Amino acid sequence: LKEFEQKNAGGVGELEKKAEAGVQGELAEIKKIAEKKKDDVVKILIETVIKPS
Amino acid sequence: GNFKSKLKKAMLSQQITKSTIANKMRLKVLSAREQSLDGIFEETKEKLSGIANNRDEYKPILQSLIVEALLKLLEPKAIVKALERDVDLIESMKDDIMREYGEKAQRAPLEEIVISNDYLNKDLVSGGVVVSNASDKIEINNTLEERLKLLSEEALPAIRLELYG
Amino acid sequence: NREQVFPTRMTLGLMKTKLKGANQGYSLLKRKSEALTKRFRDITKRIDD
Amino acid sequence: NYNTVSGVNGPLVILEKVKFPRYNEIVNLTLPDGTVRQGQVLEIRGDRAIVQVFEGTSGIDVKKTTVEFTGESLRIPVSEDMLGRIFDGSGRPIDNGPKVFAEDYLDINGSPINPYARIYPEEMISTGVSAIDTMNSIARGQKIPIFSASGLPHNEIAAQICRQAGLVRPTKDGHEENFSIVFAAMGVNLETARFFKQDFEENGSLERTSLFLNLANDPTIERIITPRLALTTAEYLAYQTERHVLTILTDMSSYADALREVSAAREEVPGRRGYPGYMYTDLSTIYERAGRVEGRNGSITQIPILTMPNDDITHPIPDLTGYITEGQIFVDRQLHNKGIYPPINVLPSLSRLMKSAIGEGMTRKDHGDVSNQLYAKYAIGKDAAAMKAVVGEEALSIEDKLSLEFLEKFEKTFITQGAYEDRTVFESLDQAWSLLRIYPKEMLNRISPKILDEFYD
Amino acid sequence: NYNTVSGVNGPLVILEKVKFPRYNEIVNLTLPDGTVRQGQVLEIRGDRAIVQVFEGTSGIDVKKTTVEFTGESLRIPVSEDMLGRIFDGSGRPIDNGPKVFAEDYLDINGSPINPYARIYPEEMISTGVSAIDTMNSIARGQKIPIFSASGLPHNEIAAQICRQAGENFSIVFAAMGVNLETARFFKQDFEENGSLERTSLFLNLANDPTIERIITPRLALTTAEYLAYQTERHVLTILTDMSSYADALREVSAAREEVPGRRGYPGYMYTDLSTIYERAGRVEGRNGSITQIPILTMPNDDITHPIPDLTGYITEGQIFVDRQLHNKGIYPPINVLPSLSRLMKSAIGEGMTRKDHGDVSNQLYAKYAIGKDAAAMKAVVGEEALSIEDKLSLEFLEKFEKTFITQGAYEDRTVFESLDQAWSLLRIYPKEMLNRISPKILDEFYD
Amino acid sequence: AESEYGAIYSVSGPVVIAENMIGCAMYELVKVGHDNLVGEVIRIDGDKATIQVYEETAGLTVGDPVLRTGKPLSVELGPGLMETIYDGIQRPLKAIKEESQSIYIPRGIDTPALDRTIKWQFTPGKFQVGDHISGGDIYGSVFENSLISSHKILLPPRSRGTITWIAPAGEYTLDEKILEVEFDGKKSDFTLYHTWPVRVPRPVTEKLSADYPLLTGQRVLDALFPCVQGGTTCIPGAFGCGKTVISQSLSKYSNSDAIIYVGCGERGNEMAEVLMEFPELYTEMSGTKEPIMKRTTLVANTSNMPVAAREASIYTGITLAEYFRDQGKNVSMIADSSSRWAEALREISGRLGEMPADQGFPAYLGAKLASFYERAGKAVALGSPDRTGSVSIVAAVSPAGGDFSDPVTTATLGITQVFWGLDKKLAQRKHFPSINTSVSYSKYTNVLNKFYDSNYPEFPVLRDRMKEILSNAEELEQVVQLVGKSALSDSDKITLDVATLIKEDFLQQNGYSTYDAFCPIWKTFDMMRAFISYHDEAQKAVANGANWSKLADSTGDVKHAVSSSKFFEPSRGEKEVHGEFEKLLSTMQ
Amino acid sequence: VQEKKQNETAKLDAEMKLKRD
Repeated sequence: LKEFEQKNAGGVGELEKKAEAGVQGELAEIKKIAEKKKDDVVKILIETVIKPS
Repeated sequence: GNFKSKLKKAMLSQQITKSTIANKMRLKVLSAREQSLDGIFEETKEKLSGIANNRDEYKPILQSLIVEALLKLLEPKAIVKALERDVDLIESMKDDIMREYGEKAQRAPLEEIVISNDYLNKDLVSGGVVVSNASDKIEINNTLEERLKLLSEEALPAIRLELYG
Repeated sequence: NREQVFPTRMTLGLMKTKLKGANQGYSLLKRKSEALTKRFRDITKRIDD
Repeated sequence: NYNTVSGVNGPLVILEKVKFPRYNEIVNLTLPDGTVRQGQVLEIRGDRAIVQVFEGTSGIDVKKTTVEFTGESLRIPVSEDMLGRIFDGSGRPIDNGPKVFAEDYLDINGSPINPYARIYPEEMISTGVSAIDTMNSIARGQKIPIFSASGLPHNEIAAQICRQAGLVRPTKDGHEENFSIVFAAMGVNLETARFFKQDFEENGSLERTSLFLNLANDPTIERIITPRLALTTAEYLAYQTERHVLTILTDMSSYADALREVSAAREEVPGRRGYPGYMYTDLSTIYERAGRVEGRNGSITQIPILTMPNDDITHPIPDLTGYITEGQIFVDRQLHNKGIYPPINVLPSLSRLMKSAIGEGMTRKDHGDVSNQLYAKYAIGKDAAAMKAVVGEEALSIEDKLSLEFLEKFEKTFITQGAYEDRTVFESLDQAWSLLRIYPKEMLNRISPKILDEFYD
Repeated sequence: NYNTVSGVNGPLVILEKVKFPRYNEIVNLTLPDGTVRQGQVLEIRGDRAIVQVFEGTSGIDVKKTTVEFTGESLRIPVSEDMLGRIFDGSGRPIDNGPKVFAEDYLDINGSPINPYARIYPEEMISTGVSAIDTMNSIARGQKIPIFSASGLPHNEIAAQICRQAGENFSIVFAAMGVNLETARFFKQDFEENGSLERTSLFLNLANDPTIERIITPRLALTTAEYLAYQTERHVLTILTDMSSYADALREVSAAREEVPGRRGYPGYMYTDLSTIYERAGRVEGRNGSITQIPILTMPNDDITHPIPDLTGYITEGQIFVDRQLHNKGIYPPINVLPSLSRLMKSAIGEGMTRKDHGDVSNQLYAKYAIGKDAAAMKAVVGEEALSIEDKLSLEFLEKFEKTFITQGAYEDRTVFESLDQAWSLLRIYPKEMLNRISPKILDEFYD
Repeated sequence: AESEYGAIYSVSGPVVIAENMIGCAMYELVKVGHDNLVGEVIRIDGDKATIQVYEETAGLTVGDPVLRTGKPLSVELGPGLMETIYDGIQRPLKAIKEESQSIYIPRGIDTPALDRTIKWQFTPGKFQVGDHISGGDIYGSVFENSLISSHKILLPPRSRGTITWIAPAGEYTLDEKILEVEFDGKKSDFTLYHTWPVRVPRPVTEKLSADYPLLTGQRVLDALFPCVQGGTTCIPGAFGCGKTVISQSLSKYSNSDAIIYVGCGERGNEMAEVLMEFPELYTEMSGTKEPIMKRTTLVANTSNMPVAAREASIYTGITLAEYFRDQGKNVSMIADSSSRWAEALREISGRLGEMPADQGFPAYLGAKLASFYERAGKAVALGSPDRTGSVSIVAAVSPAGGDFSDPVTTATLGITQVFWGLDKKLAQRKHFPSINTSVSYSKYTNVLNKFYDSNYPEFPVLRDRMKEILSNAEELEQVVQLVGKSALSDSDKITLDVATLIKEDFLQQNGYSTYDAFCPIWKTFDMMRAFISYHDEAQKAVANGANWSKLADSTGDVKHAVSSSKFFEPSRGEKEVHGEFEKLLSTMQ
Repeated sequence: VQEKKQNETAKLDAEMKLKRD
């Protein structure tokens, strides 16, 4: 039971570790893809907001 | 028996906490992509608020926008709400605006352009003039923030198709 | 037949339930009559014997 | 912004000064206290226009209120990435998840299927319960109603069903794209919704499915309109995204009372027992969202759930879904109150697509015959239960005692499945042949010779 | 006041260009036939007014009728000199006497009882019948509803109850469209008792307008309220033929073209019924007790009608009269199944009646229920009375029906006599046959 | 949108339409006429509006004026609210009776919701002046009664900024301002009394699943349908079912900290007898004694009083309880008659001209009753304190004759989280309190079992077994009635005697009896375990080849002992009874 | 009753039209 408690605690540490580990790549790729076309998005939004409807 | 049952319980708590962390991480990733998109939209609002600070290029644009608002209004008398600093700017283009209103729609000529006594907040409007009817039953905000917010609805598909493929 | 002038809707449920239940009771009494008939028949042949 | 509101009576209000208004148009009502309450237009005229505020007109001064006209009807933000995010009755966030970037926007009303383009049920669908996917088999493109009762954990059954729905096609040797599940809640209790989210997030199916929950404290419009929106959600993953989908509706009775308040919103004299006469068409635009499409790989299947009023099958709900839907899954109050597992009465349990969801290549060759044999064993077992309750156990005959053991077993074992437990179809056929093995080879007249020679071992 | 009217729909009248109109006010109108009558304003809207006639709008010309409005609500002349005399449906003396001197003048609508000033009566008043004071305990200050059928002798039973009942207890009666024969029989009984001098009522008969009788009940109610709040004596209020009152109120609501419910009753009737039950209750500091005991006839001998349903749901407990036992030939037909009293709680036990009271009551209910099921079994099955339990249950039920149920109308028995008679009647069943009886109750009467 | 005087253009019954009221808001409170009668404005049409008075319209006339407000109807919440009997507007009944100095309730009578004439000891020890605090945060506490430390006074909702003045501690009243809040809206004074709308219950932080069970005190009620603290349970029934003594005994055995009850369309004699029995039942708990009226609150809406004052009063009760849940305390709200609120609502929606359903009920009334039962729950209140809380909603419909066709029950079925049925068969047969065998069920039974996982089985998992025994005994008796005592087996005889025993030794509870007044959870579990033991042992003995008759004539003491196993003086003598029973079971052989 | 409400509403509409005229 105590060993199961140790495996559950180490399981918690490994849980936070693995959870934080997979949170790296996607956020970086998305941040890059967004920081690429960010300016063009700003310009397109500016072109759309002032449009003479 | 007791050990197998306890092992089942512990494996259950670990697997459930694991799935909870999986959903929380996926939601966190979607929240990151959403925060990035909201960042691009914030930069868009900043670039628009900064681009609206140029009156020289926005002159014909403000005239065309007020003329368009008048074309969508079709009311005999119009009421224009603008910033305290842009009151003179809107008043100076009033002749070309009324002429353009009469020329664009001859079925609905523009009699007069009234300047509201209520000045716009410097934060709310980065420039322009808002045309509305006399009864104020219908109102159109030509502000950059509202216009970009309205454009973003149909812009979402094109931007999402462009960035993520 | 039998008709009651004043009815609610709960009374309809009580009558319907009593009807189905008396039907099942009828089936039970019928099968019981079949078995009792067979038994009395065997007891009859045994009585002549 | 429009302060042009003429008057406010109840949840619906009328407002003058309207030009070129549409039907079912959205409007945003800013109250005198500054509160923002969303609303939808109920009707439109040449003079004024009638809308309905979901938050109600209570505490809203007609003098100081403002109304911003959206100018559009009910719409949905369809996406292939929409799956995994939680929403509310208005389509807004609930579990504080993220905002889905929409691939395409569509109308919530949708469109009916063309007559020549409709495709019948072919592939089998595994329900996962021992009493569900086995007795009455279910397939994609079939309408299977689920009749629950008062005090019946239809929520837990729905959760077990959602847990077993993901594994519905593991044996298919479509694997890359996970089957989409759609949960729509209308008028649900707080405990049930909380348990729903807890179990959904715990099973891990919360990520691969979609959930829209409208509780009882929430307005009726949310719970009623939740269904059409979820329907559009299932529609987007079929005709466009082309993926296998499964639809599930919970507490259709609350959606019926909500539809009753919504129908009374037109101030029309209600029909029999306080229900709209157009309810046939109201359900006809609902259950018609299920089927297989010709030329499209993605199919959408729906299995709704409804509580029969006052434990009565004469109920307008049951009578409406009866002739419409194909087959019905009821609930026995006796089996639920006896402290046993899932209480689906074997007599009442039926499915019309059961012909296409079983057999070799579909489910199993031991499926239909043994299903009928087990059902006959339970039925004759009940008849023997009544007969033994009459003359006693000393009068028990061959088939009578055989049916007694078969009934006791089928009731305490076959009927018993589990709370979160999902057993494979193979486990069902094996447990069936093994439990029916208690009787001899000639004790079952419901079995075929070829089957008996190629199965029993 | 306005002598000019707009239109007339039935008994309801509507005038235009009227000023200073009062809703629910007393109005005196003089018609074209020279006849003067009293009426009550139903509503007032804008420059127009709507008033109703209590005596009927028949035989009146729109031009020749003049309506004098007091501008204030209805105020009745409550007096202490009304004892032994009689008044009509409009309040006028029908006793061929003159107009008595009024002690005070107030509303006939009565007054709302304060939340903290109310008092819960535990008082025990002997009913006199073996099947009444025992089964449903008769208590002064409580409210017991009475539902009867057509052709049922409810008037005879009520009269025998008021007669074998009687500081004495004053009785105030309220008639709404009461029958001529009913009034004749009630007069015969009240005169036969000799308590008629100590009683008073407002009489609106069937030959007379029943629409003005709705105020008559309210008048008698204000009389009971004034009797309780001033005279400080035991008071019992009674509304006779309340079914006609409900039909009339339904007629008034139907003439209003408002939202009708079941049996044509009004939508706000939820409060209206309360006004019939608000004629009861005591106050803090008052030695007197006012208890309303209305009686009405359920339509088509069905308690499923809105009338008996509301009367049963509002008031606590109801006294039922079975048509079968009345057609049997036995005395008073109280059905132990449907009949109940919520005042039988505090009125039982030691210090009130006896320690064997509640136990014998519950045991009586169990014996009646078992006997009823035994009757259903005796009907469905053979005459062998379904084994043992059902035989003793049916025998005891029939015995209790031929003895305990019928105590007689002209006979006045105490609670002790009924308890002893029940003690002799429960000897047929075993001591262990009573599941409602405790250890002390089983050892109570071994005599 | 204020400063406007209205005028009544129409008067019909209690409802009245008035114009020039445009300076008000829809669904707002208003004082009408020169007598300042209380009324509630609802509908609005054009320049005119439709209002419904909450008082008697008798005596009124045309030409009466109207006063606008700009805010809805509400009630006051704060210190001194406990041990008070008020009217439907949360206005004190005794104070109005003393003020009027009469036996009749004056109309338009104004008295404060809280007593400004009552002295109280106000404290400041909770947050320093100049320190940051928010709505829901406790600003101190005061002693309202001799028993409870009740009602720590908390800063009202939607309040944030810098704390300015602290006019505490000391001795003051509830009508005095003890604090001042300096925010972006400059200075805002703060008193011990916080005004809040009755229709909207008090808001918390977040809702959570309740793991804390609530004791019914009765056997079958706490057994059949399991229920926890802050749940929604229905205990429907008519008058004369012994619901009064049951409600009293349940309120006495209630595990809730606070209680707020609002009678709607109920009798006054019941309220008087309740307030009388409250002091008669002195709580001799730990320290000295104290009346039951101290920890219980009474709100009186009479049936003879305004119908519009019934249901709304109930919603006020739910708001009160919601406030006690905002104060971080476990509470339960009990109602007298729900059907009175439904019939009054029938008068409302019925007179409103909206197309209604059967039984006079409204079509949207479902969402209304839903909001009525969904307003409560188990959650931690607002504020830094993070005080957990539980708010229970106890509702009883009054179906006529015991029919399941009740529209009240029909609408209440698709909402309530717990439903305890009362069988008309068991009630009219002069049997102890009625419970339907198959109908009674609880959806919270799984969560309650999860909470019973710590308290272990007997009879958490034995409830499914007892359900099996009772349901099978029902299926057996259904045939037995159509069969008789002639043809039956041994297991059948054991099952019938088991049904009779389960009836006599378990479900039966007498509230009038001193010994049977209530039973403990462990005591009922002991009787149920005793029954399960005698039954399982009888079933085992039947498989050993023993007959029914000899076994029945063998032990006559075991039945009388298994039947008396319901406390009767809990919980100390539990293990001993378990020992005597187990010893008898082992001595049976 | 619903027909009565509809007719009364139609009378309201007629009154509104009359006011407009």
